[PDB]
Amino acid sequence: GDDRELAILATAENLLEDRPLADISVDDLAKGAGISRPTFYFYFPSKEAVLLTLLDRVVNQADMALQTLAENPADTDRENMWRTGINVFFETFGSHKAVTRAGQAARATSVEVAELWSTFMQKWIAYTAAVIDAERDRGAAPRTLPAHELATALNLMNERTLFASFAGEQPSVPEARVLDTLVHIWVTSIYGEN
Amino acid sequence: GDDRELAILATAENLLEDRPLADISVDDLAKGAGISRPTFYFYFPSKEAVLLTLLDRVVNQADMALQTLAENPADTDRENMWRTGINVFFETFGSHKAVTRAGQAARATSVEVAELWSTFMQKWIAYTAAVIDAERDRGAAPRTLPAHELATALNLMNERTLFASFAGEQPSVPEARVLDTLVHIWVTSIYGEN
Ligand SMILES: O=C(Cn1cc(CNS(=O)(=O)c2ccc(I)cc2)nn1)N1CCC(c2nc(-c3cccs3)no2)CC1
Ligand SMILES: O=C(Cn1cc(CNS(=O)(=O)c2ccc(I)cc2)nn1)N1CCC(c2nc(-c3cccs3)no2)CC1
Repeated sequence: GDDRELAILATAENLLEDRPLADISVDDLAKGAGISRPTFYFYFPSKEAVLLTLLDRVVNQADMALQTLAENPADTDRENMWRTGINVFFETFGSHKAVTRAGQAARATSVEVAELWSTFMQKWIAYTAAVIDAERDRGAAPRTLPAHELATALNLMNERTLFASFAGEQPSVPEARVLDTLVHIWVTSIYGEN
Repeated sequence: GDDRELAILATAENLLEDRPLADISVDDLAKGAGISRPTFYFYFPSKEAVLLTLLDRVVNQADMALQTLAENPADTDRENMWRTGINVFFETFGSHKAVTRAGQAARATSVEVAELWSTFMQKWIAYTAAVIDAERDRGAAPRTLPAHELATALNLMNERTLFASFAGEQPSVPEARVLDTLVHIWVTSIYGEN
């Protein structure tokens, strides 16, 4: 029963490796899950709804991993703090490229997908800004840009730059260079007096 | 004759202020241009092709304005140099929000639109990297990240962050704050030793 829902999700993730959601039919999904098409419709109203659930799982896995980090002491220098935090997103979405690619595309045609992404981006921006505020309050970071606006730009850079790297877009930073690139820009802009 | 092509382009830009390309018919475009539908088809094979031409015009206007700056002496401090350069993009695309918004959407469904955008992004990244290289060669900027990878991330941040601001996305930096935000991040990451 839940095996059937999970089988549908796994099929969808597999199939998305090789083709876009448009090129995947409910029949394909039902076939791979070892169920009929009307049984599929018991579990999901559409193939679009299966993508939403896949993306919700990955997004929540990233969010939970960040929350785990936030709850640690984790004694290391400031650069290494930002790196471990950005690395949560690099590894989580990097482990789920087909879902990442499919989810990004579906922001344009799905209000629930756009809303899911927006809700989590606002959360991650708020956490970034709160950590910046703490760094300022302890005297480690200078009071330059408004912390929330800084957080916003840096998070949007990550969104676009991680994605370009994972998709192999032209232009893109090689995936093997993107962590180091993002961390440099976060650290110099957060701690830089100029 | 060219008046007719330009009339079609102007109509399309006007209509895109209020609705997406999907919600605009060839009939609407022909109507606004004061021509018949088959006359329209003489000028453009599709409404999609009209968008491509609009975007090509804006993109080339940004590119030409940047080339003009590059060809100036323009005696000012380094922060102000980057600001005037980023400001080319802020003003050009900011003056053409409907075309910007429509073009961004069409990257997903149009290979010519994706290719146009990619070609210019590669150009602007290469120019950014060349200016960074010059700053390093004169001893003004430190030899930190590979200049082309740095340029790439900073340009992608601008692409996504300018666009979020112009679209009024949640999350976004207010349009009245985005220039200052981008310039801070470019200047600290280019000149920052850490
Ligand atoms: O990268 C992000 C947020 N983010 C995540 C993404 C995902 N990019 S992506 O994979 O290409 C993607 C794009 C679109 C879609 I739909 C799905 C995925 N873009 N931005 N961060 C970096 C680290 C920030 C942070 N770290 C920390 C700490 C580090 C160490 C201790 S606390 N505090 O805040 C939180 C948000
Ligand atoms: O911002 C960019 C490139 N860019 C432009 C954009 C457009 N963003 S946008 O408007 O939201 C948009 C997004 C998507 C689409 I389709 C159309 C528009 N994104 N990135 N720059 C900043 C300045 C860089 C530069 N300045 C300079 C100099 C400054 C002063 C002397 S030389 N040299 O390189 C060149 C590229």
